[PDB]
Amino acid sequence: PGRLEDNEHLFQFSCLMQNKHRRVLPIDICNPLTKFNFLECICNCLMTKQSVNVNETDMCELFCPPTCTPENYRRLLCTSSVFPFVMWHDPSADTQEAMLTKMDQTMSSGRVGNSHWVLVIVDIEYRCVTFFDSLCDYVASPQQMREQLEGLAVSLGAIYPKSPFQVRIGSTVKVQSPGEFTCGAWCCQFLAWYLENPDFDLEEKVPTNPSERRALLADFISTTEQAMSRYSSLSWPTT
Amino acid sequence: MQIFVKTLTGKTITLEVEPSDTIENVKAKIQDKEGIPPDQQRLIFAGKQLEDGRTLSDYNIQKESTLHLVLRLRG
Repeated sequence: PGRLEDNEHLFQFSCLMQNKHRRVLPIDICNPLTKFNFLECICNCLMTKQSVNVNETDMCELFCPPTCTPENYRRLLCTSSVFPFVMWHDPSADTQEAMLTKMDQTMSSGRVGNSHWVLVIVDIEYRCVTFFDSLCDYVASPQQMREQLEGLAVSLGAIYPKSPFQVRIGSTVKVQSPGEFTCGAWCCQFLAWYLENPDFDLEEKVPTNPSERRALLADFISTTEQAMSRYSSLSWPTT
Repeated sequence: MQIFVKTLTGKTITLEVEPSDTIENVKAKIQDKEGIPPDQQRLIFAGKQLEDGRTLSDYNIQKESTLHLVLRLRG
């Protein structure tokens, strides 16, 4: 289907984007950032950055990503301005342990299923939190989920002094169709388009034809995993 | 001695080891407790990848060192 669907390869993309755009932080694939621990770890992560601004050698150790070392996580914290979070929704589910036991072996079944990657990009330079979903409305409605992120946005405004954060719907035009498992790949493609231009509109970057759109995405996926094919280790990047 | 291997799922796993059990030995028993062999995962300790080949003694994995384990989660 597409090899930008595994958490490991989505992490490799996040590293690829920190190599091409140094202001973005890579993602942590070790805490379950499903709808349950969705906004808690954003507030947590963005706080341990503002605690990074003052001299700090203690909070970095506990809120560290496991794949990272806490000195490196503090250096990447202090210098980053763009923070992506990939969230895993299933519309058949509403408890963390069952959405999780579901994963615990959804990894050893290893088939994917009704899954769906979503993307939020928290950028402290714009004081903006964009939401993107390849199927737009598939994880929540577009103006409840927006509240949820207008709810997160004001909490962020409180720990990051210049006023609440801006909210932009990334997903306006439906870009996926049926039986396509390319939602990690569209999350990647939106992150690359965002990091090149945060005020892009995706409707001019997506062809209005559907098959031209799928051909563009498969060209992107091939270019991307060619750029990523030498990323071996999983650790967070050194530079 | 006990060590622990917290993962991508939080279902922390309690596993008794020895100071020089190997990485595929530990991966032999997480396949003996959840059924996933020593090629499908990757152990991580202190931001450093555990090489299939080595053994606890090399990394100072003392009693209860929180270890961590990356799966392959498809979404």
